[PDB]
Amino acid sequence: LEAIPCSIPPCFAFNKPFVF
Amino acid sequence: AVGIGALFLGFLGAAGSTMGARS
Repeated sequence: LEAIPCSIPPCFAFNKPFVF
Repeated sequence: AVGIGALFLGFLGAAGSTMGARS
C-alpha cells in the first residue's frame, strides 16, 4: 500500500492512474 | 511528499513516475 499501490495497472510507486 | 493526496491523485502524466514524467 505504501510500498506499492497497484502491481497490476501501469503504476510506479504513487500513480494509481486517473487516468491512463 | 506523503504520496497520493499530498500529490493530488498522482496523475499518470504521461508515462511512468511518482506523478508523471516530462515524457
